[PDB]
Amino acid sequence: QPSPTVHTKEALGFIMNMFQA
Amino acid sequence: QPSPTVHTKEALGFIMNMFQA
Amino acid sequence: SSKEVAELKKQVESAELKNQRLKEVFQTKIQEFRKACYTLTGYQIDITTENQYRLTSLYAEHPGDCLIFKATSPSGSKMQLLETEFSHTVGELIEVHLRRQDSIPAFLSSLTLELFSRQTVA
Amino acid sequence: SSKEVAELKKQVESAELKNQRLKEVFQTKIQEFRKACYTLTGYQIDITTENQYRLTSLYAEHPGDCLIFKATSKMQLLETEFSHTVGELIEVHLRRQDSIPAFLSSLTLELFSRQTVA
Repeated sequence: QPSPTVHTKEALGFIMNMFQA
Repeated sequence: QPSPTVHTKEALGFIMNMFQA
Repeated sequence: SSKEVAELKKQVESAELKNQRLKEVFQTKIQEFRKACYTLTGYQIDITTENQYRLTSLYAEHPGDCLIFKATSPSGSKMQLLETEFSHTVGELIEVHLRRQDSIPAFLSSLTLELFSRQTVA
Repeated sequence: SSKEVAELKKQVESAELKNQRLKEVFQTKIQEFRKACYTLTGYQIDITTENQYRLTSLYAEHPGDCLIFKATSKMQLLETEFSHTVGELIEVHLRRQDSIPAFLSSLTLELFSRQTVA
């Protein structure tokens, strides 16, 4: 739990939203 | 004959890569 | 102002636009694949907020009816069925195909055919 | 100013970093999504070089057996060596029932029955 860097979280926040419908 | 703008074509080169085998 | 500042603004603009096209290109092909999986297999596969997989049948009786599977680990291929309100109703199919046969494809195939037969015209 | 030049150079690096990341997490997620769709449904869904969808069953009896579906709202099954071997399934489920899901489901169960041990 290093934490993801802001560029990894932002990209994961939108990419995972596109898999939800 | 609509075309492909450069930023659009560049994203398609990585986009389709993971849709095979 | 200066040509150096200009040139850098155009690079910022250029990158923030690569963005806008990677999203929109990742946007259609993802849906293309999912809507194709839906049309072909009869299952709408969503990724939940917990990175699990929610399946809704094309022949679902009620819109909220779904199944949820979770991957046990990234470095493995096993998957497990989690309890939903709808999975409560198909205990017999789960016993035959998931427990005795250990085949998720056989389970979802049998469930698809069963739901198809139930969706009569009248 | 050097002030603005320095701030913009950092913005360019930040903008490029945001795009680079969008590439990496997409790659991992769809391969996770692809592996999940394969394990659950039993079909390998490949978008082919003609915007066609070629499907391979987990229970395919011979390497190379595949089904190809053409896209237009409705989807047409095209001719493949394996298409001919299941003319019976195509008649019941694709034409009479007008259901690709019922077709592929019946195929999976038939292939699974012949895949079993002992």
